[PDB]
This record gives sequence, C-alpha cells and structure tokens, in this order.
Amino acid sequence: MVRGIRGAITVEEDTPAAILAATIELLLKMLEANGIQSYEELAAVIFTVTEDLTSAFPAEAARLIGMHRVPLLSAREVPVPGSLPRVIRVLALWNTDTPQDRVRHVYLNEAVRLRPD
Amino acid sequence: MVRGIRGAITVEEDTPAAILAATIELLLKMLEANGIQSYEELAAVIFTVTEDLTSAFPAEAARLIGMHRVPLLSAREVPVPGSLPRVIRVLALWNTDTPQDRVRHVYLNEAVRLRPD
Amino acid sequence: MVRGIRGAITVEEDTPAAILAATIELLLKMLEANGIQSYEELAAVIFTVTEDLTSAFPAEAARLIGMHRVPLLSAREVPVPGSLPRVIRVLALWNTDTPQDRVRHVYLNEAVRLRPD
Amino acid sequence: MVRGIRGAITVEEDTPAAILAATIELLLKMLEANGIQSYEELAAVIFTVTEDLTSAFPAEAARLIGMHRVPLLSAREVPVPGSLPRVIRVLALWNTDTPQDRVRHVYLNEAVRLRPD
Amino acid sequence: MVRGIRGAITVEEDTPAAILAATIELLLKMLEANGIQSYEELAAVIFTVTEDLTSAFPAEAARLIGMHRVPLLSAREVPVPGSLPRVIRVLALWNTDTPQDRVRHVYLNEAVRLRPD
Amino acid sequence: MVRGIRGAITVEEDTPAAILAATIELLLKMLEANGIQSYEELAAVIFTVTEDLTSAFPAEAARLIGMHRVPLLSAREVPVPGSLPRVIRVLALWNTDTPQDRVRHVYLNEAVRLRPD
Amino acid sequence: MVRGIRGAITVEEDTPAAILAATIELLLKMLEANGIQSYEELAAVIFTVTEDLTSAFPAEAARLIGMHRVPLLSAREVPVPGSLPRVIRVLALWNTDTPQDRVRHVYLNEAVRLRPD
Amino acid sequence: MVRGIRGAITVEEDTPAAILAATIELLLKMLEANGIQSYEELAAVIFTVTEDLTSAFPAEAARLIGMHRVPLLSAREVPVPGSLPRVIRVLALWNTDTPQDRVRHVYLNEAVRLRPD
Amino acid sequence: MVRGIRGAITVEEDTPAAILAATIELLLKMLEANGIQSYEELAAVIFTVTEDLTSAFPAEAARLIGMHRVPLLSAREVPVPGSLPRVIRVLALWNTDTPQDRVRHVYLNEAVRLRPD
Amino acid sequence: MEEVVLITVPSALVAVKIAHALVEERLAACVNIVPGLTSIYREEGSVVSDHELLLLVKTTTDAFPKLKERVKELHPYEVPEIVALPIAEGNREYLDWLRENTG
Amino acid sequence: MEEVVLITVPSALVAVKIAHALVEERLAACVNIVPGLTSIYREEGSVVSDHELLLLVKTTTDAFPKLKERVKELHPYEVPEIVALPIAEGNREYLDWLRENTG
Amino acid sequence: MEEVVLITVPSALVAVKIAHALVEERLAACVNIVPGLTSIYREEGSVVSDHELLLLVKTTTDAFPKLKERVKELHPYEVPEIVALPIAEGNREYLDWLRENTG
Amino acid sequence: MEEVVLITVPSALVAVKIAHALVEERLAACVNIVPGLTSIYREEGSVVSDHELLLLVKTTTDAFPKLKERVKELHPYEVPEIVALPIAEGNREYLDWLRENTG
Amino acid sequence: MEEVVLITVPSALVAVKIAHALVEERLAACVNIVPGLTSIYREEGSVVSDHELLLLVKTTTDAFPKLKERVKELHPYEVPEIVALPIAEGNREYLDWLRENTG
Amino acid sequence: MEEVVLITVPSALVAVKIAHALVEERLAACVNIVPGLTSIYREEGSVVSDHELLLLVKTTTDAFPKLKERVKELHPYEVPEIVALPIAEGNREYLDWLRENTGLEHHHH
Amino acid sequence: MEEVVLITVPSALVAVKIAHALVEERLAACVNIVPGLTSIYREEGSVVSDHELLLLVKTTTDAFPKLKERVKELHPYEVPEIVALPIAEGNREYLDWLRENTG
Amino acid sequence: MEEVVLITVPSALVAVKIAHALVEERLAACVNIVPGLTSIYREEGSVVSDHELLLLVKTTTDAFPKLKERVKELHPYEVPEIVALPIAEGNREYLDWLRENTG
Repeated sequence: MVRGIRGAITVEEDTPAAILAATIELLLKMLEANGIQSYEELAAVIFTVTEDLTSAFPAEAARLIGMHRVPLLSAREVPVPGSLPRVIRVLALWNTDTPQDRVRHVYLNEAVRLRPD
Repeated sequence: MVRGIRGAITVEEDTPAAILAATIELLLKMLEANGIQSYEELAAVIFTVTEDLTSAFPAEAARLIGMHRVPLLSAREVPVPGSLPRVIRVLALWNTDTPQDRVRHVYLNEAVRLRPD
Repeated sequence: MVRGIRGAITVEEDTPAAILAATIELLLKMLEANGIQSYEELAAVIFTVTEDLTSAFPAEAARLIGMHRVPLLSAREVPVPGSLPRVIRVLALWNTDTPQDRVRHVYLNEAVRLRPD
Repeated sequence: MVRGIRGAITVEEDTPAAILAATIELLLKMLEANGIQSYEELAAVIFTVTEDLTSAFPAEAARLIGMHRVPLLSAREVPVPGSLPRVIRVLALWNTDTPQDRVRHVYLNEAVRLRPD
Repeated sequence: MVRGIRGAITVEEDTPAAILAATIELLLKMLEANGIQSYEELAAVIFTVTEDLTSAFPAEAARLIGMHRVPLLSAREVPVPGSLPRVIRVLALWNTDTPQDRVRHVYLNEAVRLRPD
Repeated sequence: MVRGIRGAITVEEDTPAAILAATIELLLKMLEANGIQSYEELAAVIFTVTEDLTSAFPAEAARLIGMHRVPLLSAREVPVPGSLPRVIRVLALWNTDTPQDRVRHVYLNEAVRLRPD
Repeated sequence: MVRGIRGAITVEEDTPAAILAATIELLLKMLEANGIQSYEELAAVIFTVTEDLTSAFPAEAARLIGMHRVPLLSAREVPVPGSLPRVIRVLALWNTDTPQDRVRHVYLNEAVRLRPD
Repeated sequence: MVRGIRGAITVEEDTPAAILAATIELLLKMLEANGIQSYEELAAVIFTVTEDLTSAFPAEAARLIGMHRVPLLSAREVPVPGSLPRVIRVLALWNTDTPQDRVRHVYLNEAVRLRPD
Repeated sequence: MVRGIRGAITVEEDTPAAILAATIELLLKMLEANGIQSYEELAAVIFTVTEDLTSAFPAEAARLIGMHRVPLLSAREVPVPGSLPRVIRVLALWNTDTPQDRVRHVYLNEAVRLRPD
Repeated sequence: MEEVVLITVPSALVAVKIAHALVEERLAACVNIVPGLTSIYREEGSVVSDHELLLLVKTTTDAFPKLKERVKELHPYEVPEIVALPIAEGNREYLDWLRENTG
Repeated sequence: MEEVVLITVPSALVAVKIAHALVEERLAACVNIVPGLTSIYREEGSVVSDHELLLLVKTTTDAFPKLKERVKELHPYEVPEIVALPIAEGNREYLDWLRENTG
Repeated sequence: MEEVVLITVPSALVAVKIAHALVEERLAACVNIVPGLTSIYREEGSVVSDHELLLLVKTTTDAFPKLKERVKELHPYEVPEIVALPIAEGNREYLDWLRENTG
Repeated sequence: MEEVVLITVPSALVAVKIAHALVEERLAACVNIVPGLTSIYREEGSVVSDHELLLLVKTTTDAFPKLKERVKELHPYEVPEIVALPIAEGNREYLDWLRENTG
Repeated sequence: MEEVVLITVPSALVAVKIAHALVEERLAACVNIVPGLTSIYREEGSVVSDHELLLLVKTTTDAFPKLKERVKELHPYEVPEIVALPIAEGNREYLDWLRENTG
Repeated sequence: MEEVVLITVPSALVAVKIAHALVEERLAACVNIVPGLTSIYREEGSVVSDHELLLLVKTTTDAFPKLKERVKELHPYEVPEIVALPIAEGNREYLDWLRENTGLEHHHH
Repeated sequence: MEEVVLITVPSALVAVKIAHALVEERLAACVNIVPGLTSIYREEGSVVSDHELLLLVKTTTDAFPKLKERVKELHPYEVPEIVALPIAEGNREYLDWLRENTG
Repeated sequence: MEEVVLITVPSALVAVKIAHALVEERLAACVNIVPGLTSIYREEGSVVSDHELLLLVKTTTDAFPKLKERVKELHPYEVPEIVALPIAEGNREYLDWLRENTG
C-alpha cells in the first residue's frame, strides 16, 4: 500500500536557479516532515508547475539531492485565472502503512495560502 | 498493492459551478461503483482537464466532499485535435487487493464515447 | 507496495502512426526490461507528451497492445526551452517487491540523451 | 487652490453593472468622507481602470448619481505585472482650503491592500 | 480655485494631419466658448485619445497654436467595446471663479453623441 | 489657483529599480527647479508611462521620497509609433500664484529631445 | 581581388516610389563616390532592407539605372529592436586594386547615424 | 577578380525533398551554363529562400553534389506582397576573368518570370 | 581572386553582451585559423543570425575589434524547424591565392554539430 | 406544499456545496444555480454592492424548517437569504417528482 | 390570477422554441430566457448535475392548463418543470398588458 | 483674380501649422492637405528624394503678397514652393464664398 | 479651351458617383480620384476641419456649364468646390482624346 | 512662363523612372509623386477604372517641348496625359530656383 | 580607506530606498543595484532559498559606522548583510571623486 | 577572518548544487547566485567567451580549505575560480551570524 | 598581488570592447560581464541614476598600472571606476592560471 505526500512552494521569478533551489527546499521538507530516512521508501514522485514557470525541470532538482533511482515525472498545472502564480506542486508516492491522518503535507512560501486548514 | 480507478465526465461550459458539480458527480460515482467505504482507501487522486476547461480546479470540488486528507493533483490533458471537448478525467489510486478485471471505471455524460467497451 | 517504471522515447514527427508505433515500442520494452509477464502487475500507467506532440493520445496505443483493464492517464509535459523535442514519457506504477536498484528504466531513440547514467 | 481626493475600489468581474455599482459606492464614500455637500466643490474628476476592466465607463456611473456639470475623464491604468486586478481608481480635484493632512482618501474592497498606511 | 472644461472631437482617420487639425479645432472652440483671452488662464490641459488613434500626440497640436508655457498631458482612453471610435477628449484645468453651471463644454463632430443634454 | 509642472525622464530598461530611481530623480529635480519647500504645495501629481514600461508604478517611487499624503495617479501614454521609448512623464498640479512664464519644467536624459525650446 | 562598398539610406514610409527613389539615390552616390566608370567593375551587389520595408525590391531600382548584367541579391536585415527604422543597406562587391582606406562608403538621410566616423 | 552567377528556381511545395532536389537542379545548370569544370572555381555560394520555404537548408544540397570545401550561406528573401512564391535564389561568386556579358545566369521553372529580358 | 571563409558559433541567450562576445570569438578564430595578419586581406564580411537572436548587430562586434574600414553586412538566416537555435554564421570574403582545400572554416560551441565531417 | 426557495450565496463553491448538500440530504429534489448576480443592499446604513449567485431550491413546506437549519450551517453569512415562494399550480407529475425526492 | 411560470429547458433551441410558441400562441404575453444555470437534482436516487436554461413565463391561471399541455408537447423531457408562482400585486398597467396579450 | 496656390511642406505639423494660420488669418478660405508625396528634385547639382505633403490653398491675387510673406515666416525651408495657379472659371457661388472668406 | 476642373467631395461614394457620372455622361473624358485629403477651411466665420477627397476632371470650357449643373445635382454640399484650371499647353494627341471624349 | 505639368503614370516604377529622368536631364527642377489615384476614364466608348500615380512637374514653357518628347519615350501609354498648368504668380526666389534648374 | 560595501536587500523598493538615502545623505558616493539574486542560506537550522538584490556601495572607513546605523534603520531585516571590502588600488581620479562625495562631517568644540 | 568567496559556475544546476551543498554542509552561512554573466577569458592562448553565473559565498578563513576541496569535487571545471575577498569591517551581528552558521 | 578589479561601464559595447581588449592584451586573464546594473550616485551635487554594467576583472597588481591606462583610453567616462579588490586566498592553480595569463 502507498500514501501520497503533497507539497507546494512558490518562487518570486521564472529562473532555473529559483525553480531548482525551491524544489530542493520543498522535497527535503516533505521527507523531513514524515521522517523518511531512505529514498527507497518512494514508489515515484510527480511534479506540476504553473504555466508561468517554464525555465527548468523540477525533476532535475531531485537528482541534485541524489534521487537518481527514484522515478520522477512533471506536468503542466491547470491555468485557473486568478490562481496563485509560480507554484511548484509535488505528489510523492510513498510506500507506507501510515494512516491518512498521520501523513504531514508541506505548503511553503506563499503556497501556505493553498492549505490553511 | 494499488489499483487505479479511471473516470471521465464532460461539462457543457467552462464555469466553476459546472466543473465543481460535475467532478463531485464523477468522484462519488467512482466510489459508489467500487463500493469505497472511507477515503482512507485512496492513496491519492490525480485529475486532468482538457485545454478548454480553466475556470476551476477539480481538486477544490474533491474538498467540497471532504477529501481533505486525500492527496489531490491536477494537470493539463493532451490537446489532441478533434478529441472530446471539456473532459474532466480522474485517476484514483486505490489501496486494494481487488483484481484488475473487478475494478469498475466510470465514464459519464458525453465521456461514455471514451469507453464504449 | 508499488515501484514506478520510467520510460522515454522520441518520435521524428507529430503523426498518429509515429506516436502510436513509438509508444507501443516503449511500453513493451519497459515490460520486457523488468520481465513483467501480465498487465495485471500494473497499478496504472501515466504518460506525458511534449508540447510538439498533439496528433494522438498515447493511451490509445496502450489499448492497441490490449491494456484495456489497465488505468491510463496522459498529461502535457513542461515546455522547458531547449529541452529534447517530441518526447513520449511513461510512468508505469508497478505492483512489486523489487528493490529500487533492481528496476530497469527504458530510454529509447534520442531519449537516451535523457539518462546516460 | 485645489486638493486631490484619492479613491480605489475593486470589482469581482468585468460587467457594466459591477463597474457602475462599484464606482457609485466609491464616489459617494469619497464625498461622505470629506463632508462635501455640493458637487460644485469639484473642479473635475479623473478615473483609471485596470486593463482587465473594459465593459463600462466609470464616468457614466458619476452621471447616474447626478454629476452632469462635473467634468469627468477616464484613462487606462499602467498594467504592472502582478498588480491588484480589476481596480477603479479615482482622483477628484476638489476646490478646498483643507490641509493635506485633513483630506480623507477612500480605499474599498481588496483595494485596501493599496494603502494600508 | 480651478474649473475643468470638457471637450470631445472625432476624426475620420488615424492620420497625424487629421489628429492635429481636429484638436486645434476642439481646443480653440473650448477657449472661444468660455471667452478665455489668455492661455495663462490654463493651469494645465489633459488629453485622452481612443485606442484607434496612435499616429500623433494631441499635445503637439496645442503647441502649434502656441501653448508652449501650458502644461500638457495625454493618456490612452478606456477601450469600452462599442464605444464611439476615434475620439480626442480634452480636460482643460482653468483657473477661474466661474460657477459650475456657467462653464461651456464643447462636443464636436460625431462627439455630439457623447453629450446630447 | 493651480500651476502645472511638467517633467519627463527616460530609462534604459524596463526594471522596477530603473523606473523607481528615475522617477525619484525627475520628481526631486522638478521640485528643486521651482523651489518647492513642502509637498503640501502639491494639489496632486499625475504620471504617464510609455507602453514599453510596465515593471513598476511611478507612484510607488513618490512614496519612497515621502509623498504619502500627496494624491498620485498614473496612466498609459499614447503609443505614437516612432516616439521616444521608455518615457516617464509627470504633471504635478502645484498650488501657486507663480506666472506661467516663471514655472520651470524638467526634461531629463534622452527626454531632453522632447522639449529643446 | 575584390573590395566591398557599403551604403545606407533611410525612407520616411514603406511605399514603392519611396524605396525606389531612395535606392537610386544611394547606388549612384556610391558609384560617383568611388569614381566607378563601368558597371562591369561590379562583381555583384547585395541589398538588405529592414523588417519595416516590404513594398518594393531594391534590385528593381538598380535595373532602372541600367545594371541589367550586374548580379543582384536582396535579403531581410536583422530586426534589432530599437535600431534605425526603414533602412536600405547595399554591399557592392567591386573588382578593384584600391586600398581599404581609399574606398568611400555612403550613408545618406538618417542613415548618417549609422557611420558618424 | 570575381564574377557573380545568378540562379532562380521555383518549388511546388515546402518539402525538404523538393527544396533539395530543386537546388541541385539549379546549381548544376548554373555550372553547366558557364562550363565550370571544378568547384574550386567558386569563391563562395549565397542562397536566399522566400518566406514560404522553411522545411530545408539549400546549402545541405550543395553538399549532396559534393561542394564540401565550397563556402555556403543562406538567408531570408524580402517578402514583397504578391511576389513569385517559393523561390530559391542563388548567387555564386565565381573566380573568373570572363566578361560580365559572357556569364550565363539560370532562371528555372516559374522563376523564368523573374528575368524575361 | 577571393576565397570565402565560413564560421558558425552558438550563443546561450539573446543578450547583446552574449552576441557581441561570441561574434568577436568566431571572427578572430576564423582569421587566426587562416593566419590572417591584416584586416586589409578582407574584401567584406557577411553575417547571418537565426530568428531567435535580435538583441544586437554582429557587425557592431566586428567594429569593437577594429574592423572599421572592412565592409560588413548582416541578414536573417532561414528558420528551418528543428535547426540549431541561436546561431551566428559568418561568410568572410578573403582576398587570397590559397587553394579551396587549404582554407580552414571555424565551427564553435554547439555549432560543431553543423560540420562534423 | 411545494415551494421555490431563493438563496443568495457569495461564491460558486458555496453554491455547489449548499446546492449538492440539500439535494443529497433529500431536503430538495432540485437546485438551480443562477450565476453572475450583482447585489446592491444596505450594510450598516450605507448602500454597498457585492458579487453573488442565486439558488432556486425546489422543496416542500414540510421540508423547509430542516432546510432552513441546514442552509444556516453551510452558509458563511451570519444572516443568509432563505425565502420561500409558494407554488400556486404546476405540472401535476413534476410536483409529484418533487414530493417523492423530498424527505 | 396572473402568475409567473418557471420552466427549466435543456438548451437554447428548446428555450427559443418554447418561448416563441407560448407568446405566438397567445398562451403567454412575455417569456424571459435566463441562461447558464448549473442544476443539481435527484435522478433515479442519485444526485446529478446538468446545464439548463430558465424560462420566466408571464401568463394567467386561465391560460395555464393549455400552456401546461403545449409546453409538454414542445419539451424534450418526460417530466418538464412547469411551476406557477402567484403575482401578489403589481404594476396595474403591466398586468393589464399581460391579460390583454394572453387569450 | 481667384487662384489655387500650391505649397509643398516637409511634415504634417508644417502643413497643419501653415494651413490653419492662412485660413485663420483670412489669407485663404480653404486649404487642402494632400499627404504622402515623394518629391524628386535637384539639390546642389545632385538628384535627390524627400517625402513631402502638398497644400492646395484657395486664395485671391490680392491676398497672395501677404500670404507669400506669412508662408515664408512659418515655413522651415529657405526657398519654399509658393506657386499660384489661375482659376479660369468656376462655381459662381463657390468663388463668392472664397472671396468672402479672404479678407 | 481644355481645362482641369477641381472638385472636393466628402466621401469615396460621392467621389465615385460624381466621377463615373461625368465620364459616362460625356461631360469629361477622365476623372482622377485623389484620396485622403484633410481640409481646413472657414465655415460660418469659424475655422473647421473635414477629411475629404479631390477630383481632377479633364474637360472642356464648352462642357463646363452643364458639368457645373450636373456636379451640383450629384454633390451633397450646398456650395460645392467646382473650379477650372486652364491647360496652357499639352500632349497634342492627349488633348485631342480629351476633346473627342467630351460630347 | 513657369508651369506645373500634370502626368498620370500607371505605376511607381514608371513614376520614378519618369520623375528621376526629367529632373536628372534638367527638363524639370522638381517632380512630386502623388500615389494612390483611382482613375475613371473612357476607353473605346466604355467607362473603365485604373490605378495611377500623379506627377506634378515643375518646369518652364521652354522645357515643355523636349519634356513632352522625353515623357513620351519613357511612358508605356500610347497617348500619355501631359498637361501644363500656368503659374500665375509665385515666390520670387522659388521661381528663380525653378528656372535655374531647368536648362 | 576607500572600500566597497556589499548589502543584500529583499526587494527593488528596499534597494532604491537604501541606495538613494546613502548617496543623498553623503554616506556613500555611488551605489550599484545588481538585481535577480537567488540567495541560499541557513534559517533556523534548515537551508532555505530567497530572492534578493545586491547593493555595491562605494564608501570609506570614515562613513562606515554611520552608514552601518543608517542601513540598519532603513533595512527590513533584523540582521542585514553590511560587509566592507577594501579597495587595494585604483583609478586615482575615481578614488578622488569618491572622497569628494563620501563623508559626514565633524564638530570641533 | 570573514571572507566573501567568488565562484564562477557554467550553469544554474552547478550554481544550485554547489550553493546548497556549501550551506548544507555548514561550509558557508550564505551563498548568493548572480545570474547572466558573460565571461571573456584566455583558454589555450586564445580569447574565448562563455555564459556563466557568479556565486558570492559568505565564509571564514578556517572554512576556506575544506570549501575549496568541496567546490572542486562539485565543480565540473578542472581548475575552478575559487577566490576569497577579505571583509575589512562589517555589521557586528551579521559577522556573528556568519561565524555561527559556519561549523 | 592577484586582485579582482571592478569597472562600471555605460553599455554592452563598452563592456565587450574593454573586456576583450584587457584579456587579449594580456592585461587580465578573465573578465566577467554583469549586466542590468541601476547606479544611483552624486553628479554635480545632485543624486542621479544611470543604467550600467559591471566588469569583474581578474588581474595582478603588476598589470594594474597599464590596465588603468588602457581602460582610461577605451572608456567613454572622464573619471571611470577602476577599483581593485585584494584576493586574500583562492584556488591556487587558478591563481597561477591568472598570473600565467597576465603578462
């Protein structure tokens, strides 16, 4: 059985450095939040960037932190007019017994606006 | 082990009310179809909207039906010229032993055209 | 527990025949690579096509090889300027005990450029 | 001598009814705020609408409240990327002796974000 | 104290000659209408041209009639769909004691449609 | 009675820093030029930026120099093809007895091309 | 051995008459300037027009002056934003012993801005 | 001393095969026409394709006929409204003593319309 | 007699600094490659930039290295879909006796892809 | 018995939440969402405008008291607009359907 | 006696057909077409959503029975929503116009 | 007595300036601005081209000398083209209007 | 005897109607339509601007009186500009063609 | 003695060839190219339209006969429009420049 | 004696405010605003990233203490980066210009 | 003691890799990534240009040797630019923060 | 001995000219062009802003005097910013490289 971990972080500009540095922060905080020791606990990781972020692949930042054998996938997020701009969303598929109520999901920077509940 | 449940529903216009109401119908019919008791049976739920649907996030409708602790993710579906317009597709990752042949996949409204088999 | 299998293949043109024939090649090579006997071993399969590929749905090719009961989902891949053009990416969610180090990921045609490690 | 009175109000949509109703609200609140008894106290009134508001002329709403002999003028406001959307700004040129410190400027709806000082 | 004088004139085409000639007509008629003898009676003059008028600056026409020491300012007018095309609007800020009821505002060519009252 | 003060300055690029720093220069030089001791001498200040300047609001720079109680207003300037690019124009409505001939108008950087007389 | 002769002329509008007249002016001033008696002294002549000039072929003007046996070629010049608009550039490949320092290159009209050295 | 040889050929469609095959025809006919035995007689060869030809580089065909050591260059030709569509123009800079009157220039297919004199 | 020297260099971005610095590199490598001692050996130099390079004129970089008396010409290169992006190509017309086989042509950065033979 | 209840909501999320709940909870047989309303009203002795949506609830008299409570629970407003309009006459079969899908 | 009849139709073609017919056949004096409704309702014990349009028919109690039949004939639905709301009071002159154009 | 004076000007501003002054100054009754002229002429023994605009000035022989001076004052050129063409015959009423508006 | 008549018209429809009629009615041999005129003139002692078109009518002195009447009939203006300029000399053969096509 | 010659050409290639030649060959001092003329005329007893360009040639009566011949040689038309309009009066200095540049 | 002070600011408004004050107040001769910085640093024992701008302040040892205070007053950060780099050698004339335009002066009772 | 180290990297991945690692490994308290550098330098006795990025590393002398090794390990260049600039004086509290976060 | 020279230039042409020259002329081993600088400074007792570019020049103390002169010759400013920052420590083999390429 698998438990998904959700994550969202916002960048101030569409620069590769910005995108890479922010996805590293989110990815690690997500793992830290759930006390995931090994990357082997990850079935795969899916990413979604907003339409206003095209300068870099977030998957390249996961490899910077050494997630080589972790399967990665990124896609374009729905361009809802008036939605929070420049948002990198993460869905990590984690192999765990952990209850739904016990998974910790990370919303960083202005992305806190996304889940205040 | 995980079993994916597929769903598709069509909307007549790109209005938030339309998108929200339709995704609620699909989501519930998918759960009804496989007799899903709690949402704890859901590893995560992925959505894809066609290019002609941008007024609302389907994940927000999932929350209207209390899918708060379920991980949700939406992305832009491939704009194949002449494909079925205004389609909300769902891939629910369900934690189950159920055989592949025993999972019931829901295709509603004009989305019935998508799987007539 | 689930292990994601990654695949990438490049097409020379945006033609349905091209897209369909290439996704069939990738899909089968991915299964052959991991010695997957039945499609029942697959939780679901996610696909991403680059912005320069819109003529066909890769999910339709999976159906040509008889993956009807297999849940399929496709999305638009991030248009990173200067990234490898015309790439069909696959993320197969495989129900297995197999270690992370023991999964074989398939990168075909110019998509070999994508993972030389 | 003249003293300018500033005002700002936001609308939820680009509809003539919305624009007209909101400019009426702002205009009256501006006059109420400074205890302006007659419209004859107004040298002229300038308006600026954001690029996302084109359905109606704010000057037409001033006429609804009977500002016929008041000179009115509207112009397009600077489309600063990421600035507050759908904002109707007003600059009323008021013939008064009133000190700068004693004029009351009205910022309504999400336009409160514009002057929190 | 200041009193604003309103003007409006329509041009048949977006040609510099047309724009220049029309504004002079308008400008002079506004001064003639209020019996303004010197340009020194003018605090400043603001102009607004419709989106379909970009070939010339109306301020350059005021200089042809010798308004060098007069402060001039032009801006783009709101492109309300279906509004009167090719309209040069003038807001002259006139230093006068004159009552609101006693200022004469000039609406020329098809710009008569703008104030039939 | 009011006297308008005109100002123009050009920026080399559309950057907020550039726009802010240039408007500060212009605003102060305009006040220095006319020996304006207090900001209370200002009825209001209107600004116009060319179509090629959208990164910042000039009104925000006036606030940096402490013009909080001064009413500010900015609008889009007429896009005359071949006109001087990246121009910030200012119209300060100054409460003064000063003759028209005695007001000093400031044209800085390539904006000197705008008034060589 | 060949020596290239450079020339440049600006037109006020994109009209065939304008383009024609201007190229005739420059070609002749190029020949007179280097005292070229015979058109047989010319290996070939290349022309480049700016993106804002498309109404006529400069090669047609060379033929008016009788350069029929002279090989001619025209191409679109690099559209550097903000560069001198409406410029006709000529590169005549002249069969001569003349030193580099002794060839005279012709810049006419606002094209004088191009080589002030 | 150098003599330019002019060539023009038209294609029916914008296909690489069409462009390559047509440029080979023109190139050889140009050399045949002037009895050029070796490619060593060529200083360089310049090409220009019309705006409606973008599928292939004409230089790549020169190479198919073995002009590897021959310097080649291609550029976009002036899009004069109503000019002959799909035209590949060639300017071969030929190292020869031959008089201007003795060079034979090749105009093939509908490109005969280009030089009927 | 003349011998053409070919060069190609790629830039990572469309910035004036990038374009200028890269053309200087190519321009000198080309000369140094053939043992060009003086600029007087150059009949003229032609440049072609790809559609995605518009921030600067390569001819201006030749002048930075002191090629004032050298005739220069730049034009738009054919936008073949799938061609190498951001390429500055040079054709230097060199007055030399040198055989075709003995001229060295320079292909720098990703432009090495252009001549691997 | 059958009435048409009017409810003004601030958003589409509120509209769809309230609408779905009443129908799902068998408190309504049908709810119609009328979008793009521009509402002018008195708020603290000043006339103000707000963007809203209208709900047209098909319910019975018998159903109204619980509906009232439920709408209050789901509505973000302190004093929500819940006003019942009586159905004078109608399609006999439709009114039967309405009564059937209520309770 | 004078009523406002509510009719929910599935499309603009249905709206215009029904609207024109009622007015033309002197069964109604005026019909208002309110578009873009998102309707949530119970269909075979399951809550479903569908895109419809609202018709506001200005008619009399006397016309209603024939109107009911006519609407049924023109409506694609098996059980169409035809519900009459009573006019408590109104513009004297308007109600006269309504009665005049319904007969 | 009544003539059509041709004046070639370098720009739109030059045209509007000159044209308005002449008419306003009762020097001409009407001025027609013909744009987009491409003028070819001899300049320092060299044939050159310039974009110019044409003025068709409706005036009288009596106004001409003052017109000449005025045009000179307003024209940027050292030697401006001021050439009068005689009106052989015309619309009686028009020529009256021309004479009336030239004082 | 042969003249060039100038006519200023408010529109292209007026321009083409007048031009064609004259050529068709053998009142002229040729008419040239010069578009894009911006005319500044005195209208009721006030300087006003219009944006008209110029007609260059190739006719004879003998045709002129009828031409004058005809132009008046077709022209919307009360006092239209109909002014004849004399042809001093010309292409012998052209002037013959002009005289031939003016009957 | 100084005249304004009117020439209608079919194109800009012709308009420029003719214009440049006249000025270059000292047959005129200045030529103005008025483009975009829509020319209605009689061609073999039928009214036809053409797109032309007007040339305004500043020349002398003394130049006229060679000018006439030269224009004929360069003009594609069998019977070209070459019509001279007399300059009644003018800018003394300009007329001097015109005479100087016509030899 | 003459030194280049580095200041990292969170925004262009902060950059322009701090930049102008320092020059305007005679605390520095020139300030260069280097935009689009991506700053990686330790915040509460976790490596975090932020978007900033770099100020290159042309000043002197003399002005530094007051500059320090003034920057602190105008900077939104609790601990702002104010670090002085020594000018080893330079354009004689430029360094003079720096001396003319940098210096807050004294009182000799 | 405290230094500002300059590192020129070929790419944003290199910039982010190096930057994160130094801060994470407590080898630097802060790293600033300055993008869009255009570097002109000597490579094998020829002047060459390349696109780079600048790293501004806030560290101490004591940390420098390990930083040097670490940067070398992470940098793709054989001989990377690692140059330390001395901090003359600074914000006392900032320098304390720098020393604290370098362990 | 090895230093990092800061040069502020008004344009990219100035940047590339100066940068290439220094490296080519063995006055520096490397130059970094940092674009888009917004420079606020005192010019004639008034605070003014300008757009510039920063050059980061890698040179030696020994090269500095000639570098200073050369930069002066190529720089359009009368008083250019040429300020050297000392390299406390660094990657040694790179420093050798800088010293080897500065002759």
